[PDB]
Amino acid sequence: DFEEIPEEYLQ
Amino acid sequence: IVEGSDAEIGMSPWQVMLFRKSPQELLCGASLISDRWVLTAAHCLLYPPWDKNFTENDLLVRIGKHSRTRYERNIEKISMLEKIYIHPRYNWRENLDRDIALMKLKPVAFSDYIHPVCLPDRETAASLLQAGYKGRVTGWGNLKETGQPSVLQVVNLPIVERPVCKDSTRIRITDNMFCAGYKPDEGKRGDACEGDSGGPFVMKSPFNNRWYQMGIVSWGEGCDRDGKYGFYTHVFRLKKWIQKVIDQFG
Amino acid sequence: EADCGLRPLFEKKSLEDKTERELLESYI
Ligand SMILES: *[C@@H]1O[C@H](CO)[C@@H](O)[C@H](O)[C@H]1NC(C)=O
Ligand SMILES: CN(C)S(=O)(=O)Nc1ccc(Cl)cc1
Ligand code: NA
Ligand code: NA
Repeated sequence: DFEEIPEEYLQ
Repeated sequence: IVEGSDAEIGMSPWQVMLFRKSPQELLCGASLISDRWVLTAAHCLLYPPWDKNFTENDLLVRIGKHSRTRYERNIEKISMLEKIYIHPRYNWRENLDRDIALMKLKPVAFSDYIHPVCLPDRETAASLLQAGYKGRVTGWGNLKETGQPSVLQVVNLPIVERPVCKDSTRIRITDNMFCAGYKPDEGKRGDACEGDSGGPFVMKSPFNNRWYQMGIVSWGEGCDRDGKYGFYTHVFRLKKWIQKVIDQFG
Repeated sequence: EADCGLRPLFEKKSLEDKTERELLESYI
């Protein structure tokens, strides 16, 4: 449902 | 938000979305109170009856948003949490008394879309927290009890007399709560709904033309039901705790 | 913050949002 957010915020 | 409307751009620049990292999903609303501090409901972070007890690394906050689901490149900012602080007397066992929590963020850069809300002083609270006076609730929660918005929704709702709040529910209401919403006979409608909790109830002071966060979306029984009201954490009543946390850990 | 509660796209520019007047009218 949600657009993927930049990987940098999941590190 | 039920029976609200789309927010204008920059209408609620203190709005924050509490976002679960995995699975990626909306958890709650929240609000920006400084460049490093976000205010939300304790139950957004801790609710043992539903096996909810988030740690800092489970979560992100997304600030500056308008679209619910879009990654708003060059507009929103996404922040990691340094620390969660839950009110030590938050009552998750019974009635969500003292439903308040703080999250310390790196500072977020302010912009046209990102700006903190004020917290009330005693006098602004005494003056504005009166039955019939309206505040404004914002969020990305569901559009009805029984679906989901494209963009941030807004609704303005009147504070309700305490006996009417109490008489609408079997839950024990405390001084750390207030309720808001229209009465069945008032015609107009509107309420928070699932996904809005933790977000702000704000009022624009007519004295100094600033927005103050008087409430946090705390709980309700269904959404927008006739004869029911939304319940909000009384921010001013808990402000000494807020200040203690920010003074100690800020 | 000294600047809290003043929105860049509204108060800072002396522009009113579409429904803030409803709030003001309730403050009687
Ligand atoms: C929630 O999680 C923290 C950390 O794991 C834990 O220490 C705390 O006791 C938990 N709180 C409740 C009410 O379970
Ligand atoms: C009943 N809730 C879980 S809900 O669907 O989020 N509805 C609701 C309604 C009002 C308020 Cl303040 C908080 C929640
Ligand atoms: Na009752
Ligand atoms: Na209602």
